[PDB]
Amino acid sequence: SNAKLDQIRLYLDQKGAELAIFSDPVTINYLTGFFCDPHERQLFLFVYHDLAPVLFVPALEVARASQAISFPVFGYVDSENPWEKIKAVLPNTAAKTIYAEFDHLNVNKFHGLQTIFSGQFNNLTPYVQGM
Ligand SMILES: [Cl-]
Repeated sequence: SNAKLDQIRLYLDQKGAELAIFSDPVTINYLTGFFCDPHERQLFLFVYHDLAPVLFVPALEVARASQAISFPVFGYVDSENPWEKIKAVLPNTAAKTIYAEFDHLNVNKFHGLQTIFSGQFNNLTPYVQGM
């Protein structure tokens, strides 16, 4: 397992949360060693407290991501709705308590994620700042 993601999973367990969703390319590179500029496209790292983590990227990034990342990586092409695709590829969307990076995630992305996850969202930025 990824040592830094082991620390996130402990944090989630200590907070009684089931899922962290990272969106900031800088945090994602900190955690995984993959750096992305997604432009207008979607980029998320889903760190379940128990399941394998999942990287979600534009299709054009899959090959590069896969060179550095051994856990699941899924892409979406431009003709696909990214929110429907996340729903289609993730093992589980039932988390009751979710952490996300409120200092990076824009309101449109936040609302997008809320069409998939009905759980309560909490701010991850205190954890991120403290690494
Ligand atoms: Cl891992």
